[PDB]
Amino acid sequence: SGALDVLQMKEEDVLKFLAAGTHLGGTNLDFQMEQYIYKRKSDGIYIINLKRTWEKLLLAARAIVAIENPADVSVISSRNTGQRAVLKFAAATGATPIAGRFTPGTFTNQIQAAFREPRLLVVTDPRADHQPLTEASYVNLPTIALCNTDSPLRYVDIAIPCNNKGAHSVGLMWWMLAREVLRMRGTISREHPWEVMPDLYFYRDPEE
Amino acid sequence: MGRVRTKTVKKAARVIIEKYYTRLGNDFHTNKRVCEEIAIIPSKKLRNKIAGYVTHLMKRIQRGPVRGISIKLQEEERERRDNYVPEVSALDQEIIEVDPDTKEMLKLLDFGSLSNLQVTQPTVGM
Amino acid sequence: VRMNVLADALKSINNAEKRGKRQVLIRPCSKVIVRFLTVMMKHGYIGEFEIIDDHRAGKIVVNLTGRLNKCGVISPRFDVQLKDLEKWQNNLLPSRQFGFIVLTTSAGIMDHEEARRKHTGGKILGFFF
Amino acid sequence: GKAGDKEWLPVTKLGRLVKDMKIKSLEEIYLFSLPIKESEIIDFFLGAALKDKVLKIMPVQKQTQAGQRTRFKAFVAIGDYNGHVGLGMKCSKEVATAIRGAIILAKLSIVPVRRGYWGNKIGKPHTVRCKVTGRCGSVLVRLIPAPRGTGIISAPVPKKLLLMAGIDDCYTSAGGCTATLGNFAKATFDAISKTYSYLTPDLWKETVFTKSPYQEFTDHLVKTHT
Amino acid sequence: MQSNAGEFVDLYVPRKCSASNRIIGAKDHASIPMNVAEVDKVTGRFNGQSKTYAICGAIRRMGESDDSILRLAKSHGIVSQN
Repeated sequence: SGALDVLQMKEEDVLKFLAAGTHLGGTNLDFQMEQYIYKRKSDGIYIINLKRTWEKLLLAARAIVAIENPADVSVISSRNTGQRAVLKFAAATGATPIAGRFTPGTFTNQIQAAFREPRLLVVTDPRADHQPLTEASYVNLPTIALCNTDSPLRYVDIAIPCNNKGAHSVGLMWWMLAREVLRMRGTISREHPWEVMPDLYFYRDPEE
Repeated sequence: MGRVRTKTVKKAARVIIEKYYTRLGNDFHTNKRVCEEIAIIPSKKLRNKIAGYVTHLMKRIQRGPVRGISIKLQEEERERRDNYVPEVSALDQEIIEVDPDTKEMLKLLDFGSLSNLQVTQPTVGM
Repeated sequence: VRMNVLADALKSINNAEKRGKRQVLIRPCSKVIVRFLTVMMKHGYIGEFEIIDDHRAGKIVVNLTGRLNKCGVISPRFDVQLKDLEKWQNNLLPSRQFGFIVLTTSAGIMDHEEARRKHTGGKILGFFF
Repeated sequence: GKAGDKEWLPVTKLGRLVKDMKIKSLEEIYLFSLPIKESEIIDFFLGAALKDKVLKIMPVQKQTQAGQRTRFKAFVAIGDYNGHVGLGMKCSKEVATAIRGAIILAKLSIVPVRRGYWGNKIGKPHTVRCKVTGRCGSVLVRLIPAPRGTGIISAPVPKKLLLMAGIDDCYTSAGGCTATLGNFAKATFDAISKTYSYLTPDLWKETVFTKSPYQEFTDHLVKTHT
Repeated sequence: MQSNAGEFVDLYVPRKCSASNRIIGAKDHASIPMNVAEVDKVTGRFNGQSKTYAICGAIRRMGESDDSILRLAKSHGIVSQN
């Protein structure tokens, strides 16, 4: 980075990452996903580094800020875990959520009453939301997403590594993303702790 | 028997239960007379069918949601769970437990706080 | 085997450029290959290159940009006589405004635009554009 | 009078900047390589120099248990002589409708061509930038540059397209079947397209980069606008 | 392109992507410019002038873009050590 400590790692957030198990990562690698891994464990787990997570969070977020009108940075997730997360995301920062089954042809059509035309996309898990990704390259959208350690990289301009096999790893990462964009664009910045909880960005989950 | 309801019935049945949710009983005869009054029905026989399905929907909707049809009070409770579920805030007891070479990563993050350990066993699979 | 050293070199740089690589590895080095790549660098189709040394035949590493399109070899090595030149120069170049067929003369290795100003023909080696 | 007009209301973002008039040339669109989806955009900047030349009206037909069933498939070229040309094919059950369907599809696919000089400059280009090719299913064309006043030397089919492009002088060479003209014309169209995608030593100077028309004019795209 | 007349011919000069130093078309719909917003880097707040990049559809569709965007940004901000 280059800012003094106000765009660099904080002692607090390290604890939150490790409590939510984001550092742990799946038992497979790609030829593009080996530049964020450090090494393997005794176990089949492959340990994502959090330094490498932190830088990628920032320039990803700075691009989300750069649009003049935030009302067309369309977020998407279809897996259950990333549903509750995206809804709070797009409430907090001006965005348009697309929860559940995508319904393809959304941006390709001209005649469709659910037609959209955003600029950016922020997708959870490339290999569950493959339909909008393929469709991104017909309308010249930049793309950002959360990769595991083995998700295919293709139509992903920038990645933000994560564990993302569920748990608290999903909701935590979307919460952190929303923290950063408000520090930069808004006036929420104070470098002293944000009021909003990462708790209500987690999965609803079958209740008591 | 035979006979599965047509699409004209199931399509309009959904509309009629949605916007007059609080005007339905769980009796055939009451729900029949209501449909005649709140809307035109081009026949009598058609009315007697659409009423009976409107009734059949209203039974299940009081046991939770049926997909493609959203009443107000369910979308209320949806929001009420989504602004905060009743369950506690905590992440997840405010203590981190680490293993060898997770600690090694943390050295290379240039931090070191709240040490714990659990020692792992060789080897993957067997 | 490897009966033509120059022919095996250039195909690498052709394949590599297509994928978008900007570092490559070419072997074996020969002095002939050095002066070839020198001419290709001056005009500005490729960047600086490093000769690793062994005690066998060397290896070379190159820094290149997307400016290169296609460098070929011509096997066998024909003669040119400065009226045969024009017949050649039509066939190997996509334009009259750019591209350089290379050759060797008794006045050393050079492009065709330069060879015509020395007024000496010679043996043709390859081409590029 | 007693009759208004109302023509075109855009439902597309790109269409909205043109109708409100902030984009003022096709060259802006192409530089960002934006999709075009509405056929009025192209016909607003141009449409004051676009001609059509119906190449062939070809039958095709499938088989069913009641006999034949015939559809008419027509190819229609389109282009101004200033260097924008396009091409489209379309089929329909009836003839006239298929032709008019093709004139729409052809407007959508319009592209620019890059012209150059034989070897010495004297102003106003007249030939193809460099020796290029284009293949479509084992038909190909090899557009080769030519000096002034030699005209277009080609078969009748590509002589249409190249003439519409405004390319004055050219030599061509074909390979393989050319009696199946649907391939042949698409292969010509392929060749002329590649001209701007061919890198030349001219273009080695660095491009400045500038913000998108969508980006700069975003304040007019949000008020009630699409 | 410039003639001997000084006439600056050619309809437009096309943009050249920084991904691999080659030029995109005019109907390539996978070629994206992506604008990153700079910050002051003293407090972490938006400051005017954007850094804009451009990437070709060819390297994108094979999936090389993730490295390219990183490498471009690594020589500037807001990554300087990764």
